[PDB]
Amino acid sequence: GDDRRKKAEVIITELLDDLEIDLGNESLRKVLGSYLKKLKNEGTSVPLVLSRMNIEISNAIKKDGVSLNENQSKKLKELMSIS
Repeated sequence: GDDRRKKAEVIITELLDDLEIDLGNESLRKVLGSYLKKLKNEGTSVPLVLSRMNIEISNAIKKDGVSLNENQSKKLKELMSIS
């Protein structure tokens, strides 16, 4: 019953599709995009990859000061909540 990887990838895909390509959130889309490939290609565990990502989304979210709407931050929190 473990589909944390599939679940994590789904949330990122959804998030990226929603974020919109713009100068404002390029750094965030970058991290998101980067971890989506790490999830599919790296032999690492979901908790290890996401713990490292959790950190990354931090200094990127406040970089350009990405202003995420309620729905997006909840999608993000729901991502970290996986592990």
